Amino acid sequence: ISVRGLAGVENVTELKKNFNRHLHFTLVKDRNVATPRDYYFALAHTVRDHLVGRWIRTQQHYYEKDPKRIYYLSLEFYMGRTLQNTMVNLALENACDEATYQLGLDMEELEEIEEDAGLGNGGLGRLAACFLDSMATLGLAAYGYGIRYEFGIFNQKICGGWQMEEADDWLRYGNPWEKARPEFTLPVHFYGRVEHTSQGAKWVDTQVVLAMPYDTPVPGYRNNVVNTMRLWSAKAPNDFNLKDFNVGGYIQAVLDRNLAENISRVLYPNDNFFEGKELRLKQEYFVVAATLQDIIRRFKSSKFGCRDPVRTNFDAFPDKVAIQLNDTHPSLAIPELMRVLVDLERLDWDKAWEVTVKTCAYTNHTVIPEALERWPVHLLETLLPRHLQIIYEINQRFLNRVAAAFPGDVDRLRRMSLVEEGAVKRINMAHLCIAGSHAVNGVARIHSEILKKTIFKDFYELEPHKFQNKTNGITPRRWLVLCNPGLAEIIAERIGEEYISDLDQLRKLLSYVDDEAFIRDVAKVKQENKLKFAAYLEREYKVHINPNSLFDVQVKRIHEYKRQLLNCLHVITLYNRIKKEPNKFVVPRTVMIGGKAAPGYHMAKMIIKLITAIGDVVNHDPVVGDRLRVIFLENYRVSLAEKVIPAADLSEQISTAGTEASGTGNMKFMLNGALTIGTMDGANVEMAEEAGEENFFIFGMRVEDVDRLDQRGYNAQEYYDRIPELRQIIEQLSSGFFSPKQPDLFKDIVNMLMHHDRFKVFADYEEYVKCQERVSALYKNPREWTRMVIRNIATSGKFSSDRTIAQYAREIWGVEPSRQRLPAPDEKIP
Amino acid sequence: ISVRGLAGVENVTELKKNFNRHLHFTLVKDRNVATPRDYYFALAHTVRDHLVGRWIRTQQHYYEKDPKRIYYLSLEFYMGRTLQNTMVNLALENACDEATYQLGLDMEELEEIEEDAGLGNGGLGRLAACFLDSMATLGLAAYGYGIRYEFGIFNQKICGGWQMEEADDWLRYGNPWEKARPEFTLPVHFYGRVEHTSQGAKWVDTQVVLAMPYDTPVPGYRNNVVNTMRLWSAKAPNDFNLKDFNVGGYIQAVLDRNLAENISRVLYPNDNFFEGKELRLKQEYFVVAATLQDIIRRFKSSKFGCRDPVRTNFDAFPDKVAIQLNDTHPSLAIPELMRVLVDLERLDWDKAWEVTVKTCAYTNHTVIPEALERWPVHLLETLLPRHLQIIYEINQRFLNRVAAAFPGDVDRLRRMSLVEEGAVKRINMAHLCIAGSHAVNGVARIHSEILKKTIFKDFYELEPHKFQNKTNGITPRRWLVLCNPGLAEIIAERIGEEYISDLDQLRKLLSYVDDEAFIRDVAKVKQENKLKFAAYLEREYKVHINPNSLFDVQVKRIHEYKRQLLNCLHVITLYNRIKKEPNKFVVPRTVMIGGKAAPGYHMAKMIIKLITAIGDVVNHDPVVGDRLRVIFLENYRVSLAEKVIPAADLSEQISTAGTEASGTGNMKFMLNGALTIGTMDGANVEMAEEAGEENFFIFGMRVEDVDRLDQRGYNAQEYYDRIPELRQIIEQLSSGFFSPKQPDLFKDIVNMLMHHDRFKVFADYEEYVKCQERVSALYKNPREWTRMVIRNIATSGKFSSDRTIAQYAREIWGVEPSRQRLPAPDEKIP
Ligand SMILES: O=C1NC(=S)N[C@@]12O[C@H](CO)[C@@H](O)[C@H](O)[C@H]2O
Ligand SMILES: O=C1NC(=S)N[C@@]12O[C@H](CO)[C@@H](O)[C@H](O)[C@H]2O
Ligand SMILES: *Cc1c(COP(=O)(O)O)cnc(C)c1O
Ligand SMILES: *Cc1c(COP(=O)(O)O)cnc(C)c1O
Repeated sequence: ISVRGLAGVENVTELKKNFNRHLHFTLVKDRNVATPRDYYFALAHTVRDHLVGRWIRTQQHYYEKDPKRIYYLSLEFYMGRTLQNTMVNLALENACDEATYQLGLDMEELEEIEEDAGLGNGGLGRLAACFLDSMATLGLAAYGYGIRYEFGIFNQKICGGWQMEEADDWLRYGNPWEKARPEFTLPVHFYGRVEHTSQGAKWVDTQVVLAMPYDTPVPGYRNNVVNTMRLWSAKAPNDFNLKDFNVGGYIQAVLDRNLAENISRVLYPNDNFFEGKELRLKQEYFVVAATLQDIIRRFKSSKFGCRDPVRTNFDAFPDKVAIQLNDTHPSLAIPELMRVLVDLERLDWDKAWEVTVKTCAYTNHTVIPEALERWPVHLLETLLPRHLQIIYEINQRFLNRVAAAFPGDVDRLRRMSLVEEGAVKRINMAHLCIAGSHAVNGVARIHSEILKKTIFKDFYELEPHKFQNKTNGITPRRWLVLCNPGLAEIIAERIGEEYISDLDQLRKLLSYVDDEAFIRDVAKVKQENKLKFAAYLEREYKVHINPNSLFDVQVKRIHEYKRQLLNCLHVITLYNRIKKEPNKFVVPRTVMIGGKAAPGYHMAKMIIKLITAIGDVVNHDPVVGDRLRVIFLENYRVSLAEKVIPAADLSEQISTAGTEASGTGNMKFMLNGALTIGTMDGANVEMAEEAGEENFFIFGMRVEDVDRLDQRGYNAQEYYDRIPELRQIIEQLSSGFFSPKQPDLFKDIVNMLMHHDRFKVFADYEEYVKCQERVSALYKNPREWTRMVIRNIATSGKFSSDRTIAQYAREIWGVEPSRQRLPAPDEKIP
Repeated sequence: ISVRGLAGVENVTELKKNFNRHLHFTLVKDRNVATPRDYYFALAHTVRDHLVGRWIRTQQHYYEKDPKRIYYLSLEFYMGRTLQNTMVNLALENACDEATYQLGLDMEELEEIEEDAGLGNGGLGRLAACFLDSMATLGLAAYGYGIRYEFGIFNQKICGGWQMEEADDWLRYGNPWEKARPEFTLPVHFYGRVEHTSQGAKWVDTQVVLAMPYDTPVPGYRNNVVNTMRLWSAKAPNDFNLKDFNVGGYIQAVLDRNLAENISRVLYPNDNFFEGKELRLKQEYFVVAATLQDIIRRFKSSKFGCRDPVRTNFDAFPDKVAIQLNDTHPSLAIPELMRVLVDLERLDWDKAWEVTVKTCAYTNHTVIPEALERWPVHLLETLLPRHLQIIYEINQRFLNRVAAAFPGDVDRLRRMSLVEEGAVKRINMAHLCIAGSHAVNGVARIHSEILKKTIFKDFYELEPHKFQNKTNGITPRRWLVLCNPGLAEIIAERIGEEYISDLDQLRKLLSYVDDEAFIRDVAKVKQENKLKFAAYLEREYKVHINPNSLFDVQVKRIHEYKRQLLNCLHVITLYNRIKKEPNKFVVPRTVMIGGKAAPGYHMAKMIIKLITAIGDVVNHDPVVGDRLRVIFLENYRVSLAEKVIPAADLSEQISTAGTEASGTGNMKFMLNGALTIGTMDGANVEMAEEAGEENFFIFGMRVEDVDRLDQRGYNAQEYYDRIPELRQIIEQLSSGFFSPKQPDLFKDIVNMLMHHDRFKVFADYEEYVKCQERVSALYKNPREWTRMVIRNIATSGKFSSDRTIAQYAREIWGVEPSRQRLPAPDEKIP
């Protein structure tokens, strides 16, 4: 059937009875009233059973051996569905397929019932998810720590061409994967005030919110390692949230508990954008405060909570603990670690600071200013008074270091300060992270260089040793084997299966680049993938597409910097050229654009409307026929990504040079047989460098060009004046060609494009359509297109998150990855 | 070990492995980190397993045979713990005891970990719970329908002698007994307006709240019948509760979902008191609206949703459905049934009315005016506009009936109206229930007569056939076998086990009233019970009591009508007599008073403080010694009741004649070997009539006396003037004898007692202490005390809820109870 494992005789039988056990005893249903949803659950529980044994021994294992622990703190974990991934990592896929088949059910139909765990916004959240999979696969004692939002990223609905947001109640039917651990609930404090008494400061009169943990298993790939992802949920204490007496109402006091519990209610739907709301800051401290107590408790046990030097010496803390900050969201971990160490454990400042810097490491994910976290001082002052005091003290000592290093450089002092003066004082969380971490890294080579050369230049000059790079990656398990079994199979037929956990081995595919059979196969799976997607489209969304055309897709969050608008200009151009010469042949294309716009992002929502507006005209023009279709992919998410990416021919990574930190969707397309048209931005540079620029469709300005243009001054009118095709498009938008009933509907887009385009869309227009012509030319030559595809796939190995993780482990955490199978799952009950 | 069933070889082995299965796979724990709470859960899941098989076949059974269904609607179900009760009804108690013993665990210690399901206030809620147990034991196709509050009756804490309330988060660690059924979610409407168009009225522009059901199994006693209790939970829709667009905030819209979900958040803690809050009315309509759609859906299937006459003829509705209204809380079921039948199904009014009256039956639980539900018209008008219109129409036609029957009687017309004029117009829900039900019943003989003679006199004259009586009862399973196995054993040694489901057989115990062995045994178990309770007291609450003294206990909600104050007067009297003649012998007593006060009930909270105030003085007076102890039993609830009742010697049922509808605690004490000192009120009359007045300690005014006194006019001063002992007590309270630091602390109590005592405490004082002297005299004669006890126990059979239910079944619902074992639980998987 494929190498989804063995369909053993004993195990298919065992699976079936356990499926029936759960359908009866767990779901309390009988075959005569069971619905597909019940069947999905019976299966999920049956599969979950297989990893609890391993989960228990893995955790027990870490307790006995006591290795250095890695704590990955993030406010986002974009997991997606977990049934198939678990089967894949446990080699249960074929057995389960066989078993459900014999039970007369279609496993694929049941897999579609699982809701996505959309606890993330996009790239930052999905990276964390890929990282977790890689850390388990590499046998690291790693824990993912975050917030269990009851409402994840909103479900997107397109009404009248407009995006409609609706709550993502992913827990509505329950989550069979998580395990509530009420017994490990911890208290978190807010507000209060600081008392300075005799031997130390005291954080007093605080409001308490409880943090209840929920653990989700994270299985490594076929190594019997099952790590843990711990998500915190907010709960109101039953005392003060009722006991602070003297009138108000008993009923009201109980109803008001949903005020402390609102902290973990919903994920902020912002991508690459900072919103300074109090609820956000509470979420940030909540995850940090709870996570740190858990980390220290585990440390106090270790082998110190037995003997060792005997005396809670936190000198060994950094030798046993490593905490990675996924962006600045969990940045309060630095002043919170100091608070505990200094205020509670009573360590002297300097010893505490040495420990803190040695265990903390910070990763930066963006350079756009509006994405930078700068919290107003009055907020921190009210919500976290002691922390503000600690931050000021950290700043005081840091600036003293600067002054000593750069005597007289008074401007450098204000530039490097963690405290920004002006309208309202703010705290620059990024500066905080750099100061309190022993390592700072970018997520792609060019992005990391940009941090050193621009944004954190002064910091780099002070401590050059801190700055590093760790190019992002993606897990080959979910992003190949899971979503593209057909491609994984033909690759395995030639080079084996060892590449799933050693992607570098894909290079061996280079020697089949002239193989006639392979070329035919690679081309066949892509065709099968496009037919399946073309079907799914009419199935769930309804209104036909042509599977023979070129599948041109750009899927990612909607942003001005991602330039979906530039893609739009090209689409309208294609349309205008066809209308000019109807009977001329052009390569048919189906351009698919999908992505969510943050609810408050007006321009991004305007762009979604433009896209659907273009589709309304283009898709109903009889002269165009099936040569050009414009489709907006609704509710783009992880599960949807697993469907489109394997079916794409052309991957659009067209951000303005210097704005996309790395990108990861680009890597997903490369591994799945799509060719890339893009700018020299983020990881695109390393991808073209790995495949060879001849096998990549690069165009537009490089970072240097963008700067040259900024010195000069960007004037969009120039481009409008010298390019008739561009002018024609702008006048079409301006006059209502795409919005008849509302002729001025797109005035904001045109106005912006002509007067305030921060991402110089027009500057890359000419080179973009010229480059698009080259891809069309190559598509007309199936054999050569596929051969270039093989060059990309065979050369994507470097982009596996196993490589990224191995580098974090060795260069930042100080731990050695291992591909050693943990001693089977075998029963055991001590 | 006792007759808690057989400890079979095969089953103890089977139990142990399943216990281990759950500890591992369900709790994901290993013996080395499992805590007593984990063990309790492993056991609960193992026990729960045994009844899912029976649950499925019982429900399937009702589907095939299609009998008339009984729907018990109540806003309260006071269930308590469910582990032991389930073991008892499944004959699993000894096997489980043995198995956990071999696993090295103490089953009793684990049972204490289970949280009480306190979804009720007291008697009304516990009756529903007893009823459910009896309906299953009698093989009736009955369903309990209510609300799944996430916070039940508050946990009571005594601080400085004052009651402190704290949220009852009973779901904090999860509920292993319930089964969420998200697939059966239903929509409920609120607000909106009424449109009158061509062919009928339309309820329009309503706000929708979803009702999600949770099913809890209700096992019958050893008959393999497992009925269902369906509790509704409020959920916000994900559309409009986000989709009603045009600014407000996406985050805020999501956070505001906890506004529609607040409907099922907390139980109103009022006992015998009406609070007209909008949240309460929403709860009432919520349970009714959801329950009715479920009932009709089930009906539409039956054997009509196949063939029969073919044409949804609701003429057979009352032949297949019976809905019992537990008080007026679910009274909107009447106008809601009409709404659906008339507005949706399009039945003519009269056919709809005939159907409604024939399926609805109403039970009244109180006669005090402040407990009567009278909803302001402006509330119904805003929240349920169509229902108000239906109520007015029902009223119009009803009053026409009255006028025709009593021509010219204009005052009778306004007295009987469902609409009360005055300050604000209100709707008298009780009048509504009587008009739309084919049966109205009281809960004890005297209470039922009072309804006919007083409160509903006019209604009784109009339709005498509607009024009936159904004296309350208690389940012998939980209230004997479960809480008092020792007594159940010795009874079974002589007369067998058939009495557990046929309590009348207890009469056979009369012939052992002179048996020397039995007298010694009955006295021995009571002594063992008192020693266990005396221990529990120091264990969990700490500060010693004497197990040789007479256990004088009054446990029930705190109310002026229950007269805990009268009990207090007696206690202070005993104390004053001892201080007068220290060296005189008196029978030692431990008087225990426990009960919760509604949070807003100031006087009731003042009484709790008085009780603890008396204990402060009495318990620390060296002259008193161990002859008198005053103890306030904290957080009185079902699980606590199961501990005190079996250990009591004297049961206090001293309400003012005519105020306690029935009472059920009185019945619990009688069955467990306590003697009763009380008034001729509620079921006390039938109890003394069953045991013989010679074996009962009756005192005080009868109903007639109370009325005579009211004609005359009640003047407390008279009693104060003629009784020195009473005067002395009042002057002790007034002067601060019981409240040194705050001498005027009890001015409200004294003021009330002297000028506004609605329950004439002083009028029964003399006869009360005189009667108390008689019980003390009899206690001095162990042999005769125990013989009188045997007379009570042997004669309590009539008070089993199996008797009550059998009467409701035959005289109201029209169904025949059956003690036929359902065809085993045996596997089966069709
Ligand atoms: O997706 C992202 N959202 C933010 S904010 N930063 C992001 O992080 C990802 C993971 O490092 C990068 O791949 C994206 O380029 C970057 O925009
Ligand atoms: O306990 C009760 N609370 C209210 S209100 N009415 C009650 O109902 C019980 C069940 O019928 C009766 O036993 C009580 O006498 C009555 O007060
Ligand atoms: C991989 C992924 C992303 C990141 O895509 P980019 O193109 O780097 O912005 C966002 N959303 C989902 C659903 C993804 O799978
Ligand atoms: C039986 C019971 C009641 C009712 O007691 P009465 O004395 O009739 O008021 C109230 N609360 C609990 C906990 C009960 O078990």
